[PDB]
Amino acid sequence: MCLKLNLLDHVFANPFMNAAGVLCSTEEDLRCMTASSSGALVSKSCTSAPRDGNPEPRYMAFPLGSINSMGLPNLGFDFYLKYASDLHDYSKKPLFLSISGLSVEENVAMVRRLAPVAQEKGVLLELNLSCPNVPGKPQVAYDFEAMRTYLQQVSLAYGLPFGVKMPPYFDIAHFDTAAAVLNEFPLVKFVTCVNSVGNGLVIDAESESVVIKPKQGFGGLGGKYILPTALANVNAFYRRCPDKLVFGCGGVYSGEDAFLHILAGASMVQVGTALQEEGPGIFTRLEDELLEIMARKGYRTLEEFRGRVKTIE
Amino acid sequence: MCLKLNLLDHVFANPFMNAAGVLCSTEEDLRCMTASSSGALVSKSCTSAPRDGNPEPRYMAFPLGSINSMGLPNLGFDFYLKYASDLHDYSKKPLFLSISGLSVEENVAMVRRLAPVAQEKGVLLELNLSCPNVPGKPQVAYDFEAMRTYLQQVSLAYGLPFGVKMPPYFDIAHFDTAAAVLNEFPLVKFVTCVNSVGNGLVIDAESESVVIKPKQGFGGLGGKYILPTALANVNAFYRRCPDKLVFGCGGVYSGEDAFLHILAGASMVQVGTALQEEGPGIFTRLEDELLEIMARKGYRTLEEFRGRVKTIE
Ligand SMILES: Cc1cc2nc3c(=O)[nH]c(=O)nc-3n(C[C@H](O)[C@H](O)[C@H](O)COP(=O)(O)O)c2cc1C
Ligand SMILES: Cc1cc2nc3c(=O)[nH]c(=O)nc-3n(C[C@H](O)[C@H](O)[C@H](O)COP(=O)(O)O)c2cc1C
Ligand SMILES: O=C(O)c1[nH]c(=O)[nH]c(=O)c1CCc1ccc(F)c(F)c1
Ligand SMILES: O=C(O)c1[nH]c(=O)[nH]c(=O)c1CCc1ccc(F)c(F)c1
Repeated sequence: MCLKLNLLDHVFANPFMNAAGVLCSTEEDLRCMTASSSGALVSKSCTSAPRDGNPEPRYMAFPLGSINSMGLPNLGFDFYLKYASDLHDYSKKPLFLSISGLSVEENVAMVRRLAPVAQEKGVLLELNLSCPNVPGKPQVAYDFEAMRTYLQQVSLAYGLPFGVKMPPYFDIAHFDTAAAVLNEFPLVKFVTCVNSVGNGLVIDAESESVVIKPKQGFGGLGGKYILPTALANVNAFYRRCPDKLVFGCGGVYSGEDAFLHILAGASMVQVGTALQEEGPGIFTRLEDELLEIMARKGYRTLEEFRGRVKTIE
Repeated sequence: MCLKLNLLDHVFANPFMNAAGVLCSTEEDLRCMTASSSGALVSKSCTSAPRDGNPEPRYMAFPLGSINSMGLPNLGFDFYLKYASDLHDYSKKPLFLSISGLSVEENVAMVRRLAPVAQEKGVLLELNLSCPNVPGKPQVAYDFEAMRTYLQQVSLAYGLPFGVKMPPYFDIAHFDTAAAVLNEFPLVKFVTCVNSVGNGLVIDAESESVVIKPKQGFGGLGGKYILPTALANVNAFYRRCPDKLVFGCGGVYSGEDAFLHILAGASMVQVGTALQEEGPGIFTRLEDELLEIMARKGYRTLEEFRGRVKTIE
């Protein structure tokens, strides 16, 4: 009947939103997401200062998904904060703001500024743990001590409920260690699984060439390639973090794919590649498709099946 | 025009072989592989003792690839060593023997006994590092200290050229660290990239159930899902290990997929999922298709294009 839900002290029309980085960089983008049928929107991950990002071409898409090395292009934190404090129409849907500083200190400085606006307006923070490569050290969410420092510092500085955008993991021990880090932080109220599958390489057979210019063609994978990885991550953290929400991201092209995310444990479902390729019309199609699968199955609510994926024996 | 290779002091009719675990567990399997048009074969990764593996269903395939948690079912090392010593017809094609002991000591025990057979008959060792060690620790090749220890102990015990089967990596830092570990070992003459993309989760929408029984449905991914990941790892190790060969594995269904692996740096090209699904006739098709692409492009030999992927600007 209707897909409306309540999370994090906000009401949402439906569980769909963009994935950070897609259709969310400019004021134009944000207004378009706000005008869409999505249940929420999230802004492009920002730095304290504006960034141009990497040389083009830096994104390409294919029948099975996408590759990107954007380089964190963004208008800077002051723009996104202004959008949250003065321009967003909260009557339309909730807003999440994604932050991706290049150091702990930069994150801290952004979150301290965000906190009053969060209190006054209700904007929600998604903290992105992924970053450009620094030779000699791993990405922050793949360095569990660094992750723990980031979260300790942001938690102290911010003081309010927030979420974290996670890269995928591929090892059960890693799921156990990551979730145990996150569970140390009561203010981490949602976990978004997943960011792009890192450092894939698409090659064009005719030209014998990589398809993006930065990083010798290496870039993060999204889309169909990554749905089983995304589901695995959603479910692993759903199981491990019973006091948190999990937001699913990765490989959603249809209401059926959303249904699978929700079965695995997702509360919100984010759409990246498929949104980039189809445009914001996609949200009406996803809603219709999800309601049709629910009706066929007899489900009246998302809660009836969230996390209820069945195991064998 | 030809697909011939000469490497590791062996001659190969073409670069294609099975991926370890597919069509290689029983004498019947190995005889089938030998009868096929493949350029080589590898035996099922073995332990000291026979294993039944995990409960079924433990492998499933779909249009975009496969998922498995087999549990290392195998006939034991003594069977594979007998096949290599007594049964295999080396006039037909070269044989690789894959080992996947559950501790460094089990590996050392096997390679000590393999050595004289390697020396006399020419069987080639593939050591599987994308394998469990202590539960609650990451797989061996995700634990760089453990990986170093396995390589030091097996190199001392074996004393002959061998290769290693690697899981995929997703972070530049890990490519750099892993390749640096491998480059400490002069006896590691080939590197096979990649094993399955770990701990994915396939869910069936109609039944609302995972599709394999072990590990609550979590298992390693193969097939179309993983081709960009496999190409990235092939190229990353090809660039970082200039004194070693790289063998490609992951997402090969066509001659074009194989051509992309070879442009990335692959010497041998291994076929898992697609061989599991299509059967050994696949090798004639892959040879025909790769030759057709070479004819269109005017390439007469594999070396004309191996490693020659172009980057932008
Ligand atoms: C062009 C592009 C830019 C992105 N930028 C960001 C970003 O700024 N912050 C972030 O958290 N994830 C970013 N991502 C990752 C996506 O949010 C999402 O995690 C990933 O694309 C997987 O979802 P999908 O399979 O729906 O594409 C970006 C993805 C794309 C394709
Ligand atoms: C049923 C099955 C069993 C496998 N068993 C092994 C194994 O014993 N040893 C190993 O190194 N890799 C094993 N693998 C991984 C494959 O060798 C290969 O690395 C992976 O399937 C990716 O290649 P693909 O995309 O062609 O399937 C197995 C894969 C499958 C599908
Ligand atoms: O802006 C990006 O390149 C980007 N793309 C993603 O798919 N996810 C992200 O989180 C980001 C921003 C952070 C980031 C910036 C540069 C990278 F090389 C990287 F892998 C991640
Ligand atoms: O026999 C297996 O499950 C297997 N499957 C693969 O796709 N690759 C492998 O190397 C193996 C053997 C090692 C292994 C054994 C148990 C696991 F849970 C696991 F992920 C890997």
